[PDB]
Amino acid sequence: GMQLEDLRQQLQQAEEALVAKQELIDKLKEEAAQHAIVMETVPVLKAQADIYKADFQAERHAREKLVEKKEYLQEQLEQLQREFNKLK
Amino acid sequence: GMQLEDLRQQLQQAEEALVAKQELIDKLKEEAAQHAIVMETVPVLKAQADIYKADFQAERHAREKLVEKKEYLQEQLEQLQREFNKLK
Amino acid sequence: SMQIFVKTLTGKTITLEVEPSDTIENVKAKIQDKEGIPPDQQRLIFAGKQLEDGRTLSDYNIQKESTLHLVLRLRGGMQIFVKTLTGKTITLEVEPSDTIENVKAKIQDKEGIPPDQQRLIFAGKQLEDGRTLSDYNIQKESTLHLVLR
Amino acid sequence: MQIFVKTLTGKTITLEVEPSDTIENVKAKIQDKEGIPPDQQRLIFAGKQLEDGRTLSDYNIQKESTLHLVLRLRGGMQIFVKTLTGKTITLEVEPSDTIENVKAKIQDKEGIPPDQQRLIFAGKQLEDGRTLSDYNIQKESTLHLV
Repeated sequence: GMQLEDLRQQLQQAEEALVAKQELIDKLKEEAAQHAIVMETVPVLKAQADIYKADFQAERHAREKLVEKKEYLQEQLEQLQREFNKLK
Repeated sequence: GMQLEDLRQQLQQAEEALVAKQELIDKLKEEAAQHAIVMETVPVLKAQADIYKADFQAERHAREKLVEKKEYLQEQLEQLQREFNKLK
Repeated sequence: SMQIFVKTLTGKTITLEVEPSDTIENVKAKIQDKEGIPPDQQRLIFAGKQLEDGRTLSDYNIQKESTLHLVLRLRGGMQIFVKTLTGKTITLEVEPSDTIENVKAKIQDKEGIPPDQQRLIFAGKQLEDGRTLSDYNIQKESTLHLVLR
Repeated sequence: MQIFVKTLTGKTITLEVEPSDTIENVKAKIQDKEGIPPDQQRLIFAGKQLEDGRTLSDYNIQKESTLHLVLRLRGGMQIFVKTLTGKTITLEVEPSDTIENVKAKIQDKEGIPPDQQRLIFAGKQLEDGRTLSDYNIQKESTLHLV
């Protein structure tokens, strides 16, 4: 008898639970997509490190080559400074 | 008589639907928490761009410092010559 | 005849009108055309990956309203130097097609001196705002002289 | 307490400390454990770079705290060894490094066995037992290799 009111009360309650858990889902998606787009910043931030490392390396090389030349030019001011004093 | 059965097929359908809704909730949560771990590392990556850049600038000014000396000696080495090429 | 977004890590989005057939290098050109950033100082990234100047947009699966990331190099390509009348020597980042205005601007970005107060010299000859670097055959690692106008 | 320290690529080491400790002491404790020079280390907590002067208390860092470590591309002091050909290589150093360590570093980059290296810094033949600072070797100083 009362059966077709006892299964009408659980249905309301379940229909309501389903709406809620579909609303939490909807919140969780909006959130995920915001994440995905900040997440997209990590491959790039890692890439930024590498290219920065590289840029520094070109600069060190370039510095060295100016140390090579300053040393070579002083090295060839060795094979001359020996003469100038050794002979008068 | 079909009024009984349209409720419990509608109740059973909705309780089934609660199961899938939950699965999708749990997955979407563990995913947001994993993504969270990765997001905790971007403050460091950011700092690393700053460290690298600063390290690069140190190489630059050092580079400049030696370009500076090099320009001075080669300017004086044309001062030492002028009289060396007259007293001989 | 699509269009795309270009975004640095420092914020600031810009839009470019592009073609699926355009090359990555073609874009850099555009990214320079409006942003004033030399192609040799930009590294573009789509789908986690640095994009090669060689290939096209099409190649990399890039449809309308795609966001391309752009990292800025600290150091690009060709550097020259500028010695102040005190010995203070600085370096600039340039290209052969850079104008003297487009050089006086960077002087100021470091020294803080308005371009109208700057007299640049390259071995005895005064440089002119209108002409370009290549016009005065200034090559890499070459040094310039800054005296006040 | 026992805080944690880890790099952006594996290696979480562990380090027994007390809160009154400065950052410089920590960076030194990492040198003994990791063999990394202090001035090459850059440490991070709560998104911020910590400074030698301030202590662990000052930074509100307690036990099991994970400290983020980024390596510099260079320490502060570096020198050059002019190889027998004139090829000048650059080296990263502290005024505490013994000449042996300096050779080891040259062996690393160059592959010259240490027993076959001879190092002179503007006259004065340098020995394995001494430190760069002993010979009053500055940053930007250049050594010659025989």
